[PDB]
Amino acid sequence: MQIFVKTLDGKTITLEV
Repeated sequence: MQIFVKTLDGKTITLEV
């Protein structure tokens, strides 16, 4: 399973299990 998350500060990283 693949699920993406983004922040208003300036960061990009994938959430995987």
